[PDB]
Amino acid sequence: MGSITENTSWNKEFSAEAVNGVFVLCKSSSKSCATNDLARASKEYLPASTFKIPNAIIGLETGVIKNEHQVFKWDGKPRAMKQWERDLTLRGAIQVSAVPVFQQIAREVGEVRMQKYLKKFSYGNQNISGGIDKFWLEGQLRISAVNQVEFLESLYLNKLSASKENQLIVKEALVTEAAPEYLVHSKTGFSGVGTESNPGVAWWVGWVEKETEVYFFAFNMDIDNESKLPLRKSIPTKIMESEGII
Amino acid sequence: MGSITENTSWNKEFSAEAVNGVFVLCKSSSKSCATNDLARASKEYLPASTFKIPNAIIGLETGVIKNEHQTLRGAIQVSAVPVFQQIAREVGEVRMQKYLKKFSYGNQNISGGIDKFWLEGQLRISAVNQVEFLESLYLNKLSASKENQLIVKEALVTEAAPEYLVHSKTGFSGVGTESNPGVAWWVGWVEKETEVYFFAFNMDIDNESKLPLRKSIPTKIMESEGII
Ligand SMILES: *C(=O)[C@](NC(=O)[C@H](C(=O)O)c1ccc(O)cc1)(OC)[C@@H]1N=C(C(=O)O)C(=C)CO1
Ligand SMILES: *C(=O)[C@](NC(=O)[C@H](C(=O)O)c1ccc(O)cc1)(OC)[C@@H]1N=C(C(=O)O)C(=C)CO1
Repeated sequence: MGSITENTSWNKEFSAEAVNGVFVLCKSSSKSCATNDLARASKEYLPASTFKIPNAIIGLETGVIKNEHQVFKWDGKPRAMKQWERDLTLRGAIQVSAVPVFQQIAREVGEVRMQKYLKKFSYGNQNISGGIDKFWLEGQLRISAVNQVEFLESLYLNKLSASKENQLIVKEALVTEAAPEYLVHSKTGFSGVGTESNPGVAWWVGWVEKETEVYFFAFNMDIDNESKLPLRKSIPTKIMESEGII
Repeated sequence: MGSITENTSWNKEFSAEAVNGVFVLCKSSSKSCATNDLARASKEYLPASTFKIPNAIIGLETGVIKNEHQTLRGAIQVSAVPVFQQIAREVGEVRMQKYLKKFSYGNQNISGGIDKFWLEGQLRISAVNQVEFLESLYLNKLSASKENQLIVKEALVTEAAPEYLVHSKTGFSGVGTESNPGVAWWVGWVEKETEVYFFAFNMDIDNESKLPLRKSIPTKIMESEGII
């Protein structure tokens, strides 16, 4: 990505909560990014829900998802989470990480096309093995904070191998905070509580569009208890708040 | 839209603030609308700042505007009036006039200065015409590229929530004259779950202190309706 510099100051936010994780921030572009840990910044973790971003783009590119206004009909059958038991729009499905909607999209896309696009997007290790509808939920797919940032930058610039149209559609679906001075696009992820001495990973990736400047970020941390999720946003938020970004 | 129904009960929020104005709320699924006053819903007023929406679309379509990053959202949000007066100048009266006709925007009267006709000129548009215009935008049905309509749609985002996204733009023609108060606007649409709500609000105004009401009143109505 060119270069990545360490920023020891941000570490306090991690120690305070006794959290092991990383934060990567890049101003203007991925040419110059700062982080609190050079090693972890490029370490690859299961993307979990953050994979819904590329999954949505591929869905539109392949025609599997007709257009930005397609409704994902609930068939009445029981779903893992109550917030998924109802019809959903693309933005709706992304915001609540509606697994079954994205699993149906993945199956329709198929393994050959999914592989092809992850290669075009240089998405992490590009490993989709272990089942077309769950590789990003419990498979071998892995991606780093640095790679996430590069991927989001391409999206922001409409440089991914997809129509500008489809890229714009997904970007609007990722808006999570709007303010007169800045628009925030982001996506959270959580692999789970993990196994015996093998914690899961929690994510928060996205970018902030200001008046004349854009900031790209990616955050991930280890986690063994779901009651820790709040940290996934507070730490990065507290940091970006410190930089005057948000 | 498909139909409109008058509901005088909303006048509640209007009397409370002692304000003369109208609110138009349309449900996309049922294609039906509701308003506290049918007559004023069709009354056409100066679009003011709300004109930036069609303005921005025309600017991109005519190439006068680089791209969403040129940023456009900054141009529509972080004031800078001269910025859009620039775009209008470059667009020209011939093209500008052509797009408003394609858009079926108000009375399509752009006389009195190609760079201020929407601020003090003869251009007039009703609340109903605003929601119809915004619906065409939402459906990418305006005579412009989908890409440009999408760019403008995101630039107009003013509130994001897990369950909904609000797109909107305010308007203000000034305190006006004596028995001729100015007009304040708040138009936009809300994407709430799988439903879409288009809205248009305007009120007579002679004091900038009451300016906050253009958002305040419509917001209370959409809350009581469980929109936002
Ligand atoms: C996305 O990250 C999320 N969870 C998972 O993808 C994850 C998995 O299967 O890998 C999971 C699934 C079910 C569980 O009971 C626990 C973990 O949903 C697709 C979602 N994202 C969250 C987040 O904000 O990070 C959540 C708190 C809940 O899961
Ligand atoms: C419209 O947005 C604009 N500005 C205002 O109306 C602004 C406001 O209400 O927020 C305001 C209010 C009271 C004041 O005394 C001064 C300003 O007015 C038309 C203006 N118009 C633009 C345009 O392109 O039409 C702009 C780019 C900037 O804002």
